[PDB]
Amino acid sequence: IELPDAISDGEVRKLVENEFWPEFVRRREKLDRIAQWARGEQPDYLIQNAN
Amino acid sequence: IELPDAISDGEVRKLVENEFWPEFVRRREKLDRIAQWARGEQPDYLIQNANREKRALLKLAKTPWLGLVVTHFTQALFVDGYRAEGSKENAKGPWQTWNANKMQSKQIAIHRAALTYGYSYARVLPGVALDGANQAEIHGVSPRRLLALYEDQINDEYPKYALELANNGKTVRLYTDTDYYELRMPSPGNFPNEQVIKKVHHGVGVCPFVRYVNMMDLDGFTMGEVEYLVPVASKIDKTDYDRLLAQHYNSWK
Amino acid sequence: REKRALLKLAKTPWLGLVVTHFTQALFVDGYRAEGSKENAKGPWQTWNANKMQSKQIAIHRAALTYGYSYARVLPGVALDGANQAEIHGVSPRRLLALYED
Amino acid sequence: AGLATIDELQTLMSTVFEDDALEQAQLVLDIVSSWARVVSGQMWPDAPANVPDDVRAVVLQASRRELKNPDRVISRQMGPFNVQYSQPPDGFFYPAELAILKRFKRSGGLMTVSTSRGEEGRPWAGKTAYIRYGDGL
Amino acid sequence: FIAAHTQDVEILANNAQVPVWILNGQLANLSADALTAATKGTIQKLYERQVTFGAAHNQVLRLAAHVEGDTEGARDFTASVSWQDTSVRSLAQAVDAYGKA
Amino acid sequence: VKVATGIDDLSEDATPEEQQRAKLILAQDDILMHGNHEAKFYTLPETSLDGFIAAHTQDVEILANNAQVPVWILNGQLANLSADALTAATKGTIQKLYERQVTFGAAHNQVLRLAAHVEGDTEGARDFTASVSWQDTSVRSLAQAVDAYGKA
Amino acid sequence: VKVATGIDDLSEDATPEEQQRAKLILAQDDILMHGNHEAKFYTLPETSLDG
Amino acid sequence: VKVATGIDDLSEDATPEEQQRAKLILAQDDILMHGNHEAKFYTLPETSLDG
Repeated sequence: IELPDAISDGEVRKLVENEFWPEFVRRREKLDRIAQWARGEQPDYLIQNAN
Repeated sequence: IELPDAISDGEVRKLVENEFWPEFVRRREKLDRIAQWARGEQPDYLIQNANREKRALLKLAKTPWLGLVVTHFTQALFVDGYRAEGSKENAKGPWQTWNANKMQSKQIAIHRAALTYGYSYARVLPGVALDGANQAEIHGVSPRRLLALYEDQINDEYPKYALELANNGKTVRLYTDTDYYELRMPSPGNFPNEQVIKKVHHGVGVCPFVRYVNMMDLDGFTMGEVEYLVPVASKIDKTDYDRLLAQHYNSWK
Repeated sequence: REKRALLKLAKTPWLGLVVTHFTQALFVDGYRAEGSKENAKGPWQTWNANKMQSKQIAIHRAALTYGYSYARVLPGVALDGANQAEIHGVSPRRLLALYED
Repeated sequence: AGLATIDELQTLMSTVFEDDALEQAQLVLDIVSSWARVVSGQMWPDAPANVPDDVRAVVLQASRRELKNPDRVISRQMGPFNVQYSQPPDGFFYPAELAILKRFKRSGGLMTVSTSRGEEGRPWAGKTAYIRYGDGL
Repeated sequence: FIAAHTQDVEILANNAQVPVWILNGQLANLSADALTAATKGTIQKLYERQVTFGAAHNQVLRLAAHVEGDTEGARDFTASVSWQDTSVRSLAQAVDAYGKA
Repeated sequence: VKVATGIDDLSEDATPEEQQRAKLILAQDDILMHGNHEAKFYTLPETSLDGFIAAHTQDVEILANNAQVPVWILNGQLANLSADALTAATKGTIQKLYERQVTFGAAHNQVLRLAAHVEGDTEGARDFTASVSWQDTSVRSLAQAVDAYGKA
Repeated sequence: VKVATGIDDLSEDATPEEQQRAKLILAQDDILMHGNHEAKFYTLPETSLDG
Repeated sequence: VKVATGIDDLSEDATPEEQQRAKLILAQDDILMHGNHEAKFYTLPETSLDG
């Protein structure tokens, strides 16, 4: 995740589509888990489905 | 771990790669264990793997008590002024330096590091303010990113040589009394010979790191609030785990 | 190895707590002559220049732990010159002092 | 693969099995060996080689009981001759013989069954939403 | 199990010199003197930490003064940082005492 | 759980669907009877549920202490505490709020300095001494606060 | 400690390794049963821990 | 003290050394069992320690 010294007007699309957006999604998944934990949906350490 | 009297510009790479970095990693492993203990992951004196139903109960019983202790002792330590002897006014220079570096908030991090790992460092390097003149910059340094070496641990104010790891982990800087050398580190422990050791003369006069000792001891034991109270926190966690097992397996008729 | 872990769990630093409790209360705030409200300039400047406000804690801890402790007073020179002795607390584990009485 | 050889049975009973009496005796020995293997829980690979002495004795006694009294009678009269036997064992082995066969069990015969509540268990829950900030080691 | 957990948390609070009600239980109604006695250990530990970290802070600030010239500030070892009050006392009692003083 | 043993089984004639649950009337006045003298009627005891309540109280206390939140906010009730005892009991929460105030105030001052720099205001942008002011977070009665401040 | 006596021993067919622990499901709704009428199920008391 | 009577004695095959302590797993979920219906499991009370 090395930060380029300067982003050109033509490199913006490639940088966003390759380096920035996947990292944003990676952080967004965990942040969404944290957000849903704060709304009363605490993690289930013990699941007993099919009852 | 004998300290050389002086480090030459050509011996920096060999010294860092052979003597300093392995010791830094050796200390870093233990400091990482201490850090993860303070975040609620207390050591497991009794492991019962290959169940996955009691393991979840054990993870349920783990509570960050040591982190609570560190936070409680951190919230009460705040510096409000720097006054001379017999004066009601703050010293203009030192207090302006304290405020310009936003030390009101960074003192919290310094105190947390000192209370957790038993010691912490602050780096005072020369710099220039917005108006010019001369304004030093103070940056708190975690013990997990600095290896400070003292010729006398108990009775020294500044180290002889300090190996500093960048907050991004990409560069390693070795500090001396008057100069510091910056090395490019792509991989942990990998110092390519192709890179040129950049030399910067800070001119502070000594090693610019000041150590914040949690406990003063004549035997050199830098003791932290976390590793000192690990057995008690683990005992509480084990009692909670026993209660969890009892109410999970023997709670109903 | 299963009761040994329990035994290591049951060990608590009570004696360290006692020593810490007695150390935190012992602090020196001044050195005054007989019948004087002012600190003696020389001895108190020597006390402050050696950072004894913090090293007295270590000296007291060593004395309360091992039953005794030492402080070494050797000649030295200050930043301005003249004569300024340096006081360094010495642990009993690093000093063997011999007395005729 | 009987636990005791037919020669030992012949020596114990002081008889010689011939024609159909040999196949019946061999079948009885194999049957008693299967009972002993199931009760003791030890499946002896080499049945006559490494079998213990007391296991052989138990097998021989049970085989003799089954061969001499297959129908498990209590008394038997024919003219002036009368014989009254003791109570036959529940299966093939008396309680003492069952105790001897069970000596290979561990912890004095105590066995524990582990129970569960059907909950799978996710110890990694709570650590999933974790982002690494720092150098990275 | 509940009683054992309460005892263990009390042990942890006592060994960490943290007030018990911070970790478990509740603070019973205590007068000013009883409250001062109950929090004396935590306040003394905070004062020792203040002494050590204040020595470190003064070292940092003297080094910073030395970096930016300021020859007087660099060699001024008498100056020291000032920490905010850590005493747990009600506003009314503190104001009454200081006004009477 | 009411339990019956030794009753006449094979009843209800191969128990069907379509209701067929006569729902034997067992009210306060009814006397349950069985002809067979070998039949036994008894009940199975039930769980106390008090240990669960105590455990829940302990767990919520643990959560309140670890979050530095006052206990009465999460569970239980606040006992009658004097001014000093109340100040000591809420010291942790107030100190945590103060630390949050320090950090968020540094961030707010950064935001306001950037805003001043955006709109010109060269003096405001470089004024790192100015800081935001937070409203009081102390839990003290009006009478005590006014008396203390008037005496001061 | 839940204790069972008089149960059908010799079961599990020479109890093996490789899991084989079916982990009999005993939840709040399950009723534990045994065919043999001579079997006895009881529990052993536990230490008080108050002393 | 957990007490067992009427169990199958003569077991452990002339109880050896070199570990040989299988350490029967008796956790909160385990149900202790014995095939013999004459076996009895009970506990011996402990001293109060309050006096």
